[PDB]
Amino acid sequence: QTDMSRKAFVFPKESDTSYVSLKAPLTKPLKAFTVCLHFYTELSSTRGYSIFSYATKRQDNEILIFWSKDIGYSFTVGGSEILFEVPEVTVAPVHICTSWESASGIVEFWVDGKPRVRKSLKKGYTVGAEASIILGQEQDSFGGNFEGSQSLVGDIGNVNMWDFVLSPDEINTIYLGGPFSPNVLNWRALKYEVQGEVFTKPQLWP
Amino acid sequence: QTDMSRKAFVFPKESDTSYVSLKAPLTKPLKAFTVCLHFYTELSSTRGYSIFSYATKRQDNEILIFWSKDIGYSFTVGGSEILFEVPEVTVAPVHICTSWESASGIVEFWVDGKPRVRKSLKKGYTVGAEASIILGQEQDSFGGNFEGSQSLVGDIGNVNMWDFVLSPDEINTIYLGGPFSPNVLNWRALKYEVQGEVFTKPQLWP
Amino acid sequence: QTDMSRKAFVFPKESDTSYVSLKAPLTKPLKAFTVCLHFYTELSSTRGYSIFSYATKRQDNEILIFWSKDIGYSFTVGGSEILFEVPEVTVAPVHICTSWESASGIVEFWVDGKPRVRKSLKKGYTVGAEASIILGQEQDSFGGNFEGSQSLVGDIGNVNMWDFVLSPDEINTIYLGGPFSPNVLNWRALKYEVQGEVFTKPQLWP
Amino acid sequence: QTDMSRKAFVFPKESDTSYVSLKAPLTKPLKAFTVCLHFYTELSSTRGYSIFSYATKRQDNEILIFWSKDIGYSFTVGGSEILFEVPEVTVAPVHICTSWESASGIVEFWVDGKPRVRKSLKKGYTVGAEASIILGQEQDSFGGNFEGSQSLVGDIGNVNMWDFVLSPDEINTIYLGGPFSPNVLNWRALKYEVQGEVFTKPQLWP
Amino acid sequence: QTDMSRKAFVFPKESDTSYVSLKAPLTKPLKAFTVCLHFYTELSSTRGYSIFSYATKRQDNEILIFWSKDIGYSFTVGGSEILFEVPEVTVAPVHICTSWESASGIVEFWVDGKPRVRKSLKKGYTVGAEASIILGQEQDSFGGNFEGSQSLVGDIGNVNMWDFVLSPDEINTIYLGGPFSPNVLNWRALKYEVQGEVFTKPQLWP
Amino acid sequence: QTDMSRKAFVFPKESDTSYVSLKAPLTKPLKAFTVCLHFYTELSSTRGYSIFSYATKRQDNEILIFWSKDIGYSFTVGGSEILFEVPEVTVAPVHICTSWESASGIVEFWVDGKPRVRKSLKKGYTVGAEASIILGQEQDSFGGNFEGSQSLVGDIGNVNMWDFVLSPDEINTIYLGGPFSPNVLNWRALKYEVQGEVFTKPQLWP
Amino acid sequence: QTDMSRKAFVFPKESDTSYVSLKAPLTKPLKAFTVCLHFYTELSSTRGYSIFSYATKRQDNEILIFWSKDIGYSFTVGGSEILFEVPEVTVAPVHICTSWESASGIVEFWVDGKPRVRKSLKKGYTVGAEASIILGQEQDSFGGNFEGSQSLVGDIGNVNMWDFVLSPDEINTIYLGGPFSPNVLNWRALKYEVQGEVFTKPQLWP
Amino acid sequence: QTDMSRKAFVFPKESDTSYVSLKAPLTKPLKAFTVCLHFYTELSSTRGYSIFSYATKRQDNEILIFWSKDIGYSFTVGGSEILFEVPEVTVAPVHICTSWESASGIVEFWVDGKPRVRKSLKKGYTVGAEASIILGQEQDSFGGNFEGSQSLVGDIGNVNMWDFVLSPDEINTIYLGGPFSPNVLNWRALKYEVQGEVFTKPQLWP
Amino acid sequence: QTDMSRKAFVFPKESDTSYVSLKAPLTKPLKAFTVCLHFYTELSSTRGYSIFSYATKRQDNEILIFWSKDIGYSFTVGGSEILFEVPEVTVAPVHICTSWESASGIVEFWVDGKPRVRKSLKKGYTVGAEASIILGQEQDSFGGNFEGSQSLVGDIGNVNMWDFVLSPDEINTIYLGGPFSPNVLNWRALKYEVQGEVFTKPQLWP
Ligand SMILES: [Ca+2]
Ligand SMILES: [Ca+2]
Ligand SMILES: [Ca+2]
Ligand SMILES: [Ca+2]
Ligand SMILES: [Ca+2]
Ligand SMILES: [Ca+2]
Ligand SMILES: [Ca+2]
Ligand SMILES: [Ca+2]
Ligand SMILES: [Ca+2]
Ligand SMILES: [Ca+2]
Ligand SMILES: [Ca+2]
Ligand SMILES: [Ca+2]
Ligand SMILES: [Ca+2]
Ligand SMILES: [Ca+2]
Ligand SMILES: [Ca+2]
Ligand SMILES: [Ca+2]
Ligand SMILES: [Ca+2]
Ligand SMILES: [Ca+2]
Repeated sequence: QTDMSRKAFVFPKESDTSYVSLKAPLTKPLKAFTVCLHFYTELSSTRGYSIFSYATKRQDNEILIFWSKDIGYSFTVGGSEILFEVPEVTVAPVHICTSWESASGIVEFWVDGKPRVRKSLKKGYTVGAEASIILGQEQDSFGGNFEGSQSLVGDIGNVNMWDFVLSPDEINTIYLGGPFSPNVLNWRALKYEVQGEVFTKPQLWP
Repeated sequence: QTDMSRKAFVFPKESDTSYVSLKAPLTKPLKAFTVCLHFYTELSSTRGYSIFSYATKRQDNEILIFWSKDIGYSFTVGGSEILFEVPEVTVAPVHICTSWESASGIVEFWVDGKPRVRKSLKKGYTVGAEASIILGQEQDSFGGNFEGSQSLVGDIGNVNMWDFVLSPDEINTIYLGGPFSPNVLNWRALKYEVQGEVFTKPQLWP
Repeated sequence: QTDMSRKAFVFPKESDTSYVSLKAPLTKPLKAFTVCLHFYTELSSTRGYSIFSYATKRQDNEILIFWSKDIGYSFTVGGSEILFEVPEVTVAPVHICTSWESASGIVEFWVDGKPRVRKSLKKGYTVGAEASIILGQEQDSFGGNFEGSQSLVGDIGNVNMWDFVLSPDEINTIYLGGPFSPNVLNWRALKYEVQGEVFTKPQLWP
Repeated sequence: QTDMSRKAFVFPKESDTSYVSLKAPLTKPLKAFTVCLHFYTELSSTRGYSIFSYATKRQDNEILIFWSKDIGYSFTVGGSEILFEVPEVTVAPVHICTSWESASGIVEFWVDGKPRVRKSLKKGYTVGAEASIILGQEQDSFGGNFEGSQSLVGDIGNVNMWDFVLSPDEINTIYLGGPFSPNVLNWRALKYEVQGEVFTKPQLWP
Repeated sequence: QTDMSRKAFVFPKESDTSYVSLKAPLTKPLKAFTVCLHFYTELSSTRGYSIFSYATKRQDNEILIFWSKDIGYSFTVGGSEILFEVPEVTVAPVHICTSWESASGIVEFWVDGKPRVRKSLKKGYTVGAEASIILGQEQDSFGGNFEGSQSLVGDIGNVNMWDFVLSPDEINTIYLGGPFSPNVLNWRALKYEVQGEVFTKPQLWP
Repeated sequence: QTDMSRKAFVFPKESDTSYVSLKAPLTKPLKAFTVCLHFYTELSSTRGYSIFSYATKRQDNEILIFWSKDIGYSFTVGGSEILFEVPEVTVAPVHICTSWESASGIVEFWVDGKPRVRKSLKKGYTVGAEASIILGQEQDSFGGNFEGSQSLVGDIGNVNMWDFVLSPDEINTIYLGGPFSPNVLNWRALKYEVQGEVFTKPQLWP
Repeated sequence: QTDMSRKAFVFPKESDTSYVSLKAPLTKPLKAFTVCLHFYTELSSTRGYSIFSYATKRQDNEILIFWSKDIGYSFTVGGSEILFEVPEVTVAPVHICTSWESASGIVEFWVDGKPRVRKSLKKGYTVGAEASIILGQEQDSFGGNFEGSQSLVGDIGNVNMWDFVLSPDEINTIYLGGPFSPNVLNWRALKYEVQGEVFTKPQLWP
Repeated sequence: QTDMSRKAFVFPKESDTSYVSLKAPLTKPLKAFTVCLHFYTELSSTRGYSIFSYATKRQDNEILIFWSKDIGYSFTVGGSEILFEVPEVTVAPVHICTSWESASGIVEFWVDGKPRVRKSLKKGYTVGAEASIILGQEQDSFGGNFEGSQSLVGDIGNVNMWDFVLSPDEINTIYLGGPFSPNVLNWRALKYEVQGEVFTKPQLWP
Repeated sequence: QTDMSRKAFVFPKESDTSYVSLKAPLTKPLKAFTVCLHFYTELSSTRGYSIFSYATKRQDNEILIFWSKDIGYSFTVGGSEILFEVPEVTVAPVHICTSWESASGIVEFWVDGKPRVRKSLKKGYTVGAEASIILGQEQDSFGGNFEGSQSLVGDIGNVNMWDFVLSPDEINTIYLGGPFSPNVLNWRALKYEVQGEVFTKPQLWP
């Protein structure tokens, strides 16, 4: 487990080969989760891109966070998709947190510390534990079949995951940088494998 | 009775069946009132929605606070309506307080701590005591006849009601989160009944 | 009827002449009652004081709520007395309710929404209907013989009286603020007479 | 003398009936004046309205402060007009102070503490002392000939008048709140008569 | 007139010479007032200090707010004094408001948004308008005769004064930082002169 | 069976004759049990009192939960005593659960949802099924020989009994009042007999 | 291998014969370790007790965690002792982690997620791996010479051991119960042997 | 430059030889500064210790932050001292910030985000740039003459220095851990030398 | 070597002859660099201009920073170009820092302390040490062939160059003006030669 504090993966070219695969000690199938990350890309006005790709062997889009061009953030669980439309997008680094819960299907999407309206997705589902988590690519088989037109170009980091819905006050601390302890995926205790053109650099954002 | 402090009702799907009914053991009919609430919805650019629906057996729109698409807040008492145009609407949680006084018919509207101009409505009327108070739906009968195209989708909370017109100083206190004692409807002491897909969650707003 | 909402009687000096007399439209003898009031004084560590003095021509302490120095609340009906010991007192406004029922002699005493243990007093007694109800003084005859060392110095308000025992849920709504209608003594519809140095001011408490 | 402090006149419906007439003690003719007031209305996008209408039997527009649609503040003295163009107008309470000095004809117009450029009007004129001062209406005769399309709808208050030009420092105190003593017309010592549907309510602005 | 917003006067050493003199062009003598301020000092356990000194040529203690060691706040008008005993005192900035009304003599005292019990002082008195208002020192003559053993050491700011008794709602607004307009002494519109070692610094309190 | 839900037995006087006897549908001898209740009394600092008195014809203290002054909860099974000492006691309603298992003699004691340390008592013993269960008194014969100095004065309710050790999770749901189904003694299906001055009143605790 | 998840060893009586012996699948002598556990006991105010006794055939206090009465946690490695003093003790379940590194000799001690100051012990030592690990007793030979005056009475569980110093992040995840993999001694894969009066019960603590 | 982020120096034993020497790229003499650090020690109950020692060849205590037993923090500049008395000290990590300004001599002292009252020290002085900055020891000559009785035993970290007084908002960001850029001494870009028995470890505090 | 602190080269006319030539005492070929500068120009609306032209004998655009009209900053290394689109412009002094690194080709570009996204250029290239560095012109031979339509009109200063990629923290200090030491090209130790109409004046930007 490597401490990635202050460091980001840099995907500086559009390619289908550059990815990092993140390994989770996930012994339990998820009835709920939170995932937070920073990313920074100019693609938003050019095309869509994968922000966070989680696949199980049953389902290649088991959790996917996707920027869809001229629409905004696609969020999907279990192949069902919900849109958090963003009309005005700016070239600045952006922090997101996204939370889903099976018991209600309530999705919380948060951008730069501001909540979106809570929406319903995949009530009663469960996310499988045996999963491939990939940054930089959108995967259509378990660990592969990326499309370069869906790759990330630029930076991603502070990828942190919990198997529970963070409260709003917790997510506020995350955005401010208060202390927290992720229990599914910890940027401060990252297990990862790097493939292709990916560089680790000091994070650009504060 | 339940202390809903820091909690909101989440209405995460469009439906004709999700609602909460709030009980007031109100004895005297209302010659005046104030109602204050937080709500959060993205619908404001899509369609109209009921924020706060108070009906009596004579009158289904006995007090109704309604967002009307491309206009703003619609306020009606005893079935008569006045409008507070909102030319720019922005996706953020909004606090509103509204007061009506029979003796003058003056309606007061405050949004996020700012008053609208005092308008006149239903001078000399009296609001019936035997009431059905419904959140998340607009009712066209005493306890029913909802239209799904008028449901609230999103959050409503801090619902407080007084049988008198609050002064501006009091309303400033409410918005700042000073202490107060609502004497008709009280979030700290709420008696309510839930139907359909409705969930109690930590409030998104401070 | 005068609506005393948000107003309190202020007794800002020690005297034996400042009092207010409250006129009850009461003619049936009380087989039970609840009396609730809010009050605020600095005397509690200095000396005892009358909170609520109800006298009948046969009995000057027919209902008396009395603070007794370094003891607590003294509650007495028909001259008999019981104590609700209070080992620590804090300088904040205090709201009390107390209920007595002849059919059981059970006294309930409630301070700031917390019940005291139920105690037995004057089972089968009756409280006279023709009463002199006085605030600010303790009376040893029908409307007179006040002692300045027993006067309330400070504020008293929200004085409500019922000829029946309120349930705990009702007492909770009294404390928190919700709707209620007293049928013996109503703050919203008070009949009172002021004598001496007494002022009506905005209540300090919410 | 009536203290209207913290109170406003409310004109909640369009009519020619609703007006209030203010009585100045003024004996001397005015060689200079300042008039300051708070008003709040949503009409500014819809039609013109009279803000302040000092009239004399010789001259119905002896001093008139008038909102002209899509133009701004019409300021006229002795029937001669000047405009302070306002290209962007926003629905919020607005404080104005206006000064006229005969010895130079200089008009100072101030809005929310910002000066407009000084303009020349009626140099060497004199404003008649025997005057009818009306709020809520524009008068074309010494006490009448109102027109509904010129009536104020909304709130007006803090109407103070001096027979001299306040300095910028003084006007800054008027806007921010400090101590001042008007000698022609004092809101804290006002003589007025109400006609029609006009109400006195707590001012919405600080 | 300086906008002292977010600034405080810092009195960092004991002296008989560091003071600021606050200028009010007050014409009417005061039948009532409210004064509110923040201050911060460690002296409270060591010795008494003047918080707010208002003197006339007739009366050096016309308004004085004083800390008395091991007693608490001393409030005096016209030389007559009342105490608001503070048995536990903590090393933090403290906001106070205090109100006096001649007509009743009622003194209100508020500390960090909690009211003290209303007390009586100098009923029927009138506070002189020609006044010397000094922060940091205690006057024994008009503008002079300071005692270093009574000087404030530390910070004072947000000094606002009204010539009327603020309601509890208003004071709650003040303490919460709601908008308000002081009509005697305005921190946003302060005219003052500084003598000796006194500095303007960013306020330590929110 | 009477549904005692929301009701408590009230023992408002010290007496040797006020008691209720609860009838158990028990048939097997108890090799284990759990007993849970709320009670409320002021005696704790004044004298001991019997909380729960279970006697078989062989053994008057076959299960006894007893408060002993200056010590705490006496728990006895088969006549043998262990103490869960309580140095700091506060006058508030207290919930307890206590469990015993013959297979190990482990006693679990729980106060207000917090476990005491597990202690050992009467391993291999058997509790008789023919039992007089009495609330309000300590019985020294099968159903009698009460003592005034050991009577409960105050309120006892939610008396539930299981013939097995509840897990911590179950006891947590009991403390939260969740769905639970007792099978030796059931408040929601209570067979009982009332003797002397005992009253049924709404429970004071939530 | 037994998964002891949610279970604790209960030592419910004082004895010198009740112990559980834990078998470590280890051969490498330890240059560093971390040990974590929950325990719950009332002894702390009565006497000291062994929490964790690790003995090699040369050294019976090779690692020992010992509560020292009125002092606190004794920690000793290779027979050298350090104390982490705890002046006041609450009767509650307590989680501790302690780490030692030979290279620096730094001892970390953590109670309920709060670190003690790092201290030095046995720099350059090495702990033998051919070790007997006993819970419930202090051992003065490789498997015996227990003293009942040093036995644990109560509960001990979640006993996990690493041959490396856990980071503060990892320890936070232990205390929060996140995922972790012990490599010397694992509660989820415990190999153990029970002697005397010891029971396996559901853990009382979360 | 070494990024010490999340690392602390550990001084686990008392010695007169363990220190870290910090080098500032500072060439202009300081007219103002801010010093912020975390430290963690148990010595505070037991003896005094140096926290931060800044010497110039003319002046061994040109800046000294010192804990003096029973007194509290000693802050000295140019060899003059002021005390920030601390009556009760608890064993927890403490963050401090301290500021000095020549022009006023105002010292700000901040503990765990709470400001002390501003004090005066060395008005008009200046601090030399030819300086030796040592952690862990108190120095009485430019680089040496330590005392073991004044050494820090424990952890020190997050040492940042500015040549200007940080505003209260800035210091609040430092305490919260918002982004900041030092310009004299920078933990993220630290130039230091380690001497004696000292270790670098992950910081125990968040 | 001249200390140019607070000074700037002023190019007050368009010409093909005004330039200043900067000499780097550089011996190693540059595997990486950072260049930071301030410039101020009106040209941005009107035509492109050379900000910083670095040419080796092989390559007249070995490093060039160029404003390209309507596009933004052209950055080119070894004659290959990447664009940082700037769709909105303000006529103000602008600080840029740009870094390149052969080992990845990653270019960083920073404007007024805000990073652009990292882009790849000239991976594995090497930049010749023996170069002419010209401010005010674009150079198409080694030291000449300037085009007036590409000259800088206005101000250039604070030109600092490093042969390594500054971290974000460092670049932040550069923008804030924290202390730094450039090892290729140092404004505070500049070797330069001036040709044509160029002046040195106090820098307009702070
Ligand atoms: Ca795909
Ligand atoms: Ca896919
Ligand atoms: Ca309807
Ligand atoms: Ca409808
Ligand atoms: Ca009496
Ligand atoms: Ca008496
Ligand atoms: Ca007209
Ligand atoms: Ca006219
Ligand atoms: Ca004096
Ligand atoms: Ca004096
Ligand atoms: Ca007995
Ligand atoms: Ca017995
Ligand atoms: Ca041993
Ligand atoms: Ca031993
Ligand atoms: Ca020294
Ligand atoms: Ca020394
Ligand atoms: Ca070229
Ligand atoms: Ca060219």
